[PDB]
Amino acid sequence: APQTITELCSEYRNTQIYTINDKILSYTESMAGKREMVIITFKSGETFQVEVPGSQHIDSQKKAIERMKDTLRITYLTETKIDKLCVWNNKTPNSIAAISMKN
Amino acid sequence: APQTITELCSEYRNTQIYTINDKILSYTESMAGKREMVIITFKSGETFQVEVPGSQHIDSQKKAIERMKDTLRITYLTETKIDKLCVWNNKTPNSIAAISMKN
Amino acid sequence: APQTITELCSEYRNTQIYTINDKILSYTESMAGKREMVIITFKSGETFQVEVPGSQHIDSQKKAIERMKDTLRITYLTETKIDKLCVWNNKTPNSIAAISMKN
Amino acid sequence: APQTITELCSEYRNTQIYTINDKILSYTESMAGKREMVIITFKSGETFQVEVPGSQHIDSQKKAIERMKDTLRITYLTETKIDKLCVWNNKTPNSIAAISMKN
Amino acid sequence: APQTITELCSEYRNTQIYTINDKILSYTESMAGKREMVIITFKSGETFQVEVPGSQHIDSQKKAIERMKDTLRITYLTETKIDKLCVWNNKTPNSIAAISMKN
Ligand SMILES: O=c1[nH]n(CCc2ccccc2)c(=O)c2cc(O[C@H]3O[C@H](CO)[C@H](O)[C@H](O)[C@H]3O)ccc12
Ligand SMILES: O=c1[nH]n(CCc2ccccc2)c(=O)c2cc(O[C@H]3O[C@H](CO)[C@H](O)[C@H](O)[C@H]3O)ccc12
Ligand SMILES: OC[C@H]1O[C@H](O)[C@H](O)[C@@H](O)[C@H]1O
Ligand SMILES: OC[C@H]1O[C@H](O)[C@H](O)[C@@H](O)[C@H]1O
Ligand SMILES: OC[C@H]1O[C@H](O)[C@H](O)[C@@H](O)[C@H]1O
Repeated sequence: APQTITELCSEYRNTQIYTINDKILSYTESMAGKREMVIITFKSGETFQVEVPGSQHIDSQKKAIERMKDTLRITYLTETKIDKLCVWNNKTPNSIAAISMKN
Repeated sequence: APQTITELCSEYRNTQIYTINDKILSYTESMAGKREMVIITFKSGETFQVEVPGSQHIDSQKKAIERMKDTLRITYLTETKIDKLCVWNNKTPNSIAAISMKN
Repeated sequence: APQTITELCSEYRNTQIYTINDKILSYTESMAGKREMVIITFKSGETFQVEVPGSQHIDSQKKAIERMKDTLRITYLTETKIDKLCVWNNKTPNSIAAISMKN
Repeated sequence: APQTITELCSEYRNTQIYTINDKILSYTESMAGKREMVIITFKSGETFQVEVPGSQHIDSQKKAIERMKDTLRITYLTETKIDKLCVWNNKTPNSIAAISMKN
Repeated sequence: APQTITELCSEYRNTQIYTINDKILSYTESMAGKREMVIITFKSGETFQVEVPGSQHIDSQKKAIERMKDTLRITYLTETKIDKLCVWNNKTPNSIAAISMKN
């Protein structure tokens, strides 16, 4: 298995690592039909989403998607610094594949 | 996908954005039959609800409804400021569709 | 939908509102067979329970019962002030139907 | 329904109350096959477990077992004082049936 | 049942105890397909993973796997010192079987 978020990120196509090194500026969450998602933004202006579960996801990712959203909420509420984000860049806003927190 | 609560709120009928810029004043939770819901109010007295799951909700919203309630509870407890709320105004109290929080 | 806990409480038989205005004094949780419940007490001596799931509950209440217990534990741990409790008084201890929190 | 931990503990055979009046000293959690459990210790020298779910448990105890482990973890992390523990004395280490915390 | 993490760990093949006595330096979580996992690292340079649920795991471990990840995230956020880790050394990074934390 990969040992860092970057090794993991590189195993997928259409992804890139954004080094954030900052807490989340804003947290947005929706329970509206077909837009069950979360959006985060940083002081930098960067904006990312955890996509609505869809046909592209396998069963195993379903539980992971709910965990990622749980993680973003608590990270935001605790003003925890995010290290890096591995995101899919073929989506607007870019989609979160993985996250690392340090410091 | 939409990248802000405003973009998201613009995709639905019967909705509007309320700029709260304040923490939740009170949190109310019910497990009473047919009233399994949450109600929050702000200092202004303005009140909102997360609706009891019903026919107007599609399957993907089931987990989202539960998450929204988890979110309101923890934001109340942490005295976290709510920035805006996208709500359906065809319900009383107005019904929460999305929420944003900012630091 | 009702706008306050008192409004909600009035829709049911065998209920009453207790104005608490205090943090929880003790929290008790049991996983013993047929006694899977939670009991809380206040400096006032007032004791309340979240009942063991049973035939008196409809499907929609199963998740609500679990959430209420989650709320009481975190409310206790954070020393969060409870405003009111809507309880069924046809049980001993009085059974929790809804709770409101405000400082 | 019982109103106190002592009251509840008394309804069962092979159980007894331990007055802890202390925070948990150490917390252990295992996901090893057939040993999916939690072990806690106190400066007193006492060790206790939340048993691996098994044939001795009824269905209604399933969610309760998972809740108890959630409780012990957060109790440990917040250095919350435990009042009493109701345990089955017919297991080694003693098995937790109910817990109480007081302010 | 075992009373300490070392006893427990010894009940399995391909395991060993890593003594940490330090908080988690970084927390990494992935929702990427087939890589739904968590990786943690320490200032020592040691790196560990909670494996993607797989054919080696029995059902009782599935729920336990999700708990371990919940535990690692909150331990990280609270900067709680970890005492020991029982890990499977036939995986890279080594795989977490159990954790222990002490006051
Ligand atoms: O057959 C195996 N038995 N045990 C004993 C308990 C158990 C587990 C599963 C089924 C029945 C009984 C094992 O502990 C065990 C471990 C083992 O290791 C693989 O799985 C673990 C995760 O449990 C981890 O992924 C290791 O790296 C794997 O080798 C294989 C077979 C086992
Ligand atoms: O066929 C694909 N394979 N992988 C490798 C792991 C995997 C995933 C699903 C099935 C079998 C193996 C992919 O990672 C992958 C990704 C992919 O991208 C879409 O889905 C992701 C979310 O997983 C994200 O939404 C992207 O924006 C999408 O393009 C497509 C096919 C893949
Ligand atoms: O999905 C929730 C949403 O459902 C319908 O669209 C209703 O008009 C709204 O008030 C709200 O209940
Ligand atoms: O839904 C729970 C509720 O069910 C009935 O209404 C009972 O009379 C109450 O005591 C309470 O248990
Ligand atoms: O329900 C749990 C309980 O089951 C039986 O009663 C056993 O004797 C106890 O040791 C305990 O395991």
